[PDB]
Amino acid sequence: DIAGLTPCSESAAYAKRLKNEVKGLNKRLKNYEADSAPAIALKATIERTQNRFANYAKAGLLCGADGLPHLISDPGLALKYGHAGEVFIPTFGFLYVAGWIGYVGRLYLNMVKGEAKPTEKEIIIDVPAALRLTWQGATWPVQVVAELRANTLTEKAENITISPR
Amino acid sequence: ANRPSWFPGSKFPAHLDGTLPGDHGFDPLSLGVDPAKLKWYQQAELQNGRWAMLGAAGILVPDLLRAVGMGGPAAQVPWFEAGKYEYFAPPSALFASMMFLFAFVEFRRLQDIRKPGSANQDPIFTNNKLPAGEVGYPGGIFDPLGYSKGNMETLKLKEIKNARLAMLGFAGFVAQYQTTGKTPLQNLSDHLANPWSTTVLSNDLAR
Amino acid sequence: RPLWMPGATVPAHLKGELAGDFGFDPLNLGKDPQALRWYQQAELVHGRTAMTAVAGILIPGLLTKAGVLNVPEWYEAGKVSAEQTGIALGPLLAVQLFMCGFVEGKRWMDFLKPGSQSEAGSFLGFEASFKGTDNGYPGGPFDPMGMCNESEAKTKDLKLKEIKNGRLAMLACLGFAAQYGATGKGPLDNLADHLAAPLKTTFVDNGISIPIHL
Amino acid sequence: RAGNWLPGSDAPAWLPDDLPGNYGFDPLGLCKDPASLKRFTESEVIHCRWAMLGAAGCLGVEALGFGNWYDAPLWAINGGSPTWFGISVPFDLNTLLAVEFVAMAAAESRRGDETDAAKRIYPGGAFDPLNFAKGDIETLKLKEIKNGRLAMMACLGFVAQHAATGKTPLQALGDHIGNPWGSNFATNGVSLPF
Ligand code: CLA
Ligand code: CLA
Ligand SMILES: CC1=C[C@H](O)CC(C)(C)[C@H]1/C=C/C(C)=C/C=C/C(C)=C/C=C/C=C(C)/C=C/C=C(C)/C=C/C1=C(C)C[C@H](O)CC1(C)C
Ligand SMILES: CC1=C[C@H](O)CC(C)(C)[C@H]1/C=C/C(C)=C/C=C/C(C)=C/C=C/C=C(C)/C=C/C=C(C)/C=C/C1=C(C)C[C@H](O)CC1(C)C
Ligand SMILES: CC1=C[C@H](O)CC(C)(C)[C@H]1/C=C/C(C)=C/C=C/C(C)=C/C=C/C=C(C)/C=C/C=C(C)/C=C/C1=C(C)C[C@H](O)CC1(C)C
Ligand SMILES: CC1=C(/C=C/C(C)=C\C=C\C(C)=C/C=C/C=C(C)\C=C\C=C(C)\C=C\C2=C(C)C[C@@H](O)CC2(C)C)C(C)(C)CCC1
Repeated sequence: DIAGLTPCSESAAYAKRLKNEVKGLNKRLKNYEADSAPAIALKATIERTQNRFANYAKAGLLCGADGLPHLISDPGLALKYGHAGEVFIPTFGFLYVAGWIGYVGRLYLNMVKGEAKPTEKEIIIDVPAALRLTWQGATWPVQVVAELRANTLTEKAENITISPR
Repeated sequence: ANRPSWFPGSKFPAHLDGTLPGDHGFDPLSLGVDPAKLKWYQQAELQNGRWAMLGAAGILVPDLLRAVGMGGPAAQVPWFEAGKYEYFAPPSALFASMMFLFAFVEFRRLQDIRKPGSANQDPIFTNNKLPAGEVGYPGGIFDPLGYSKGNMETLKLKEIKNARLAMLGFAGFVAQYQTTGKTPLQNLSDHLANPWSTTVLSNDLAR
Repeated sequence: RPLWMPGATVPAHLKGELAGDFGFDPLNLGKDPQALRWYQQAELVHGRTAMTAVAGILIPGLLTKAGVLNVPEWYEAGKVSAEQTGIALGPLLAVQLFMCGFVEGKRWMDFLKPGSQSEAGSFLGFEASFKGTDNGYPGGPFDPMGMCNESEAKTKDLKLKEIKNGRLAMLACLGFAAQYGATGKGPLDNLADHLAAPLKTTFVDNGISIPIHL
Repeated sequence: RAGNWLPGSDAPAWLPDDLPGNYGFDPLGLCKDPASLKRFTESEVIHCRWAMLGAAGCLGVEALGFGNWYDAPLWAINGGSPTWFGISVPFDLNTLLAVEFVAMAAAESRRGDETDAAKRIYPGGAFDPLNFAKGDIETLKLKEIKNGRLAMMACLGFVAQHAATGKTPLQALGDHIGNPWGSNFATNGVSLPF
């Protein structure tokens, strides 16, 4: 479907990639006694492989003739055809944590600004106050917008030093 | 040196000074601490009580007549079964009619809780009208036997006490029927037979 | 003043004034007066919506489980009603969006400019009613029986009852969704199963709340 | 005033005491604004007069026995014929709609075109051929509004009986008269829950 990308469940190459990859570990298991830690380990690698090479197909990961799962980026294609778990959903997840980290950082910076010598609280971080601002970034999107709709997120253009034109 | 206390040896709740009839100083959950609410809650005790006095005399009586046999097949119907018992109209029609009837009396009475002394007057007949009375005690036609002169105070402390007992009574009837599944007189007879083994504990343990 | 947690440090912008001001703004979200005002309206709307929804999921259910009605599960009624009414999802939703959009628009502008919907000439004959009293309290066409006009302390009681009941209903809706998401049953079913063996039927023993691999 | 909606209240004060039909019933306070006061007054009387005509037509046709109000607007769906007082009329759906629009447009427009406002409610003159408005007009207006309010409520009743009972208003009336305790809105199965 999509761009000639066959589902890995119906992808023969994906199946061969399993057969040949587990055979390559079931040939390294033979040169070891049945109970040796070497062999307990290679049997875990075979089980873990057989689980992954199935968790992927069960997730409906379309793969090409190569037999390697491919991802869909277009939101419409990903959503309309149930491929949202790939790229799409992950996208917001990173954005939330990314903005969380950035928002918490600016909260701390703007608190140490003013406070006595702000330059000595950047090298010797105030771990107490840094630990009181981390959770404040949980609802960062709510607070960030409230700052846009109040003109406090940015600085006035007549208070930022600029290089001579 | 004051009113009777629900538990002799305990202090009277500050809000409960004794002005209210039957003010035996009993508000552990401080439900009626708010004076404004104390006023509503007081009227609600009267109405809930008066209606339960009629409800208790509306269950014990039919069963009493049924037990004596004096009561007709209608009395032979247990109160918790009277609903299914047929009469002349289906259960729905009776409820709807009583609703319209209740709406007039209830709204007319409320006019008195909201503006005290503003409903005592026959709408159809301007000449007819109730005399001034405490919110909750209509008087006039509502007191045809004219007992509103002979010791109203102790006849009022007689009502609240009976009302409170009748309210606990209607609670017992439902609770006993909820567990025993029998009429109140049946449960009472079950007790007076073996009273030292038909206690709620023994019954619930057997359940 | 009662606080969400005894000994918790009251913020500063949460001075006992808003209904339910227990001094709970740990992440200082309502620091901005305007933000606090919008959040206040948002809370009331959320609580009122949840209260009128949990009443439509619990009440109808408790009566179905008592033989009075036959309403389907909240997580199945949608399809039942769709096949029952015959209206297509698309058309049904679109119409709702337009109607809700118009009423939200009027309330939205009333916040932007307080008591503005009562503009002379706007809504044919009714603009006056569209005045509003305080943030999330459009007294007048709403509250017809005038229960918020008795005293200045019955308002403050009836308003603490809306917020505490709302907050509870809002959490209740979240619970119902999570309960069905993990248990796979209706809310009453979950409560009944819990009361059966209370010490053996909890979120821990559901299999989804905590995916215990170790 | 003509009375009190809730004997013992006094809340309505914006309503003038001379307003015809002033029973002092404004629970949501919609008459506070004088412009809205005039508009609502005119709307009420108009609604009353129409409802009074509708009620007379809805039952009248049944009295004479030429059909019920609901059956009137159906022939056009089945492509039948219009028949007034039994006598046939040679028209159809679109032509009737067009003729109605133009007539109502030219008439209602002129009524609203009025500026005195009082005339918009009570025009008289050509609208007063018998000139019964020579005296006792102030109370005859109360009769017009009271009957009119009743007519509007009665019209809702006809629709509700047809919606739940389904039978015609006259038929439903006889059903209640014949079986009052048995037949009622309580036993229609729509008025009460579920
Ligand atoms: C980041 C840039 C970007 C790019 C390059 C594309 C590119 C594309 N998108 Mg898209 N999209 C984007 C962002 C982007 N999108 C975002 C941010 C959203 C969220 C709002 C969407 C939501 C979206 C939807 C819902 C759909 C697409 C679809 C498409 C494809 C055809 C639609 C079109 O003509 O133009 C681009 C269209 C949009 C950007 C959004 C409008 C939705 C389109 C116009 C509806 C078209 C439906 C129809 C089936 C498309 C025919 C494609 C053709 C091969 C048959 C196309 C390759 C369609 C698709 O192929 O999925 C099946 C489609 O249904 N996108
Ligand atoms: C509070 C910390 C913080 C924040 C909020 C930002 C924010 C931003 N940076 Mg930046 N940066 C930072 C630290 C930070 N930076 C540090 C420490 C360095 C030195 C390595 C840089 C070097 C840097 C460069 C070279 C550039 C940016 C750029 C940008 C902008 C592009 C957005 C982006 O993708 O981020 C980008 C972030 C990076 C590329 C690296 C920083 C990532 C670190 C890990 C985040 C800082 C975490 C901080 C230590 C937490 C402090 C918590 C406190 C309690 C101690 C953005 C507004 C770009 C820009 O200017 O856009 C126009 C760009 O060119 N940053
Ligand atoms: C005071 C206090 C204070 C603190 O703080 C806290 C606390 C302690 C909690 C409190 C207490 C409270 C209480 C106890 C209350 C109670 C109430 C009641 C029980 C009522 C009744 C109530 C009851 C009632 C009304 C009753 C009713 C009934 C009726 C109508 C009727 C019935 C019947 C009869 C006749 C018979 C038939 O065949 C059937 C019928 C018809 C069905
Ligand atoms: C304005 C107006 C006007 C004039 O004034 C008068 C009047 C008419 C009166 C008014 C009105 C008002 C209203 C509407 C109100 C409403 C209310 C509500 C509904 C509430 C709810 C409320 C609701 C709520 C709280 C809710 C609750 C719930 C809950 C807890 C739940 C729980 C649970 C969970 C989670 C889960 C599980 O599995 C089960 C359970 C365990 C069960
Ligand atoms: C005072 C107050 C105060 C506060 O604040 C608020 C509120 C409450 C809102 C207010 C109230 C109001 C009201 C009550 C209203 C009502 C209305 C109506 C019912 C109308 C009707 C209305 C109705 C009407 C017009 C009617 C109409 C009718 C017509 C034309 C006609 C019909 C017909 C007939 C002849 C027969 C044929 O075969 C068919 C047809 C052709 C179909
Ligand atoms: C749907 C989506 C994608 C679609 C992208 C498309 C079509 C357009 C994207 C436009 C984008 C991504 C960005 C435009 C940004 C423009 C501006 C002016 C925004 C700047 C953001 C700012 C200034 C915020 C900075 C932050 C503040 C102040 C505090 C903290 O939040 C931290 C921080 C630094 C984030 C694709 C690529 C398909 C992929 C799938 C997700």
